[PDB]
Amino acid sequence: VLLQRISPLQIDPTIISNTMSTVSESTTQTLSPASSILGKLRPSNSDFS
Amino acid sequence: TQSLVSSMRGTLDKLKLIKSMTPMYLQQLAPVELAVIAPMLPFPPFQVP
Repeated sequence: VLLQRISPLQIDPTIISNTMSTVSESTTQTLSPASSILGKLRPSNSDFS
Repeated sequence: TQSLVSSMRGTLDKLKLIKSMTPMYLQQLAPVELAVIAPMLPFPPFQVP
C-alpha cells in the first residue's frame, strides 16, 4: 500500500479489451481465440495486490 | 482472413476511382474566384511566400 500512494503507474485493464475488439475472424467457427483469452485473464475492479 | 483481404482491396480501389469534381475545381476555377473577390475586401490580403 505504501508503493501504491507514491507510484505513478496505473493499471487500466481496458487496454486489453480495446485491442482485442479488432481481431478479424469468422463467426461460424467453433473456437474463438479472442474470446478465450479474455475468459482466462478476467481481472477488473480488484486490488492488484 | 482471406475474405477480409479481398474486401479491403475492393474498398481501396473504389476510393481511388471516386467521381469527385472537387480536385479539378481547386485547380481551374477556385483561384479565379479568389482573384475576383480579393480587391473588394475591407482588409486587403497579407501574405508571406
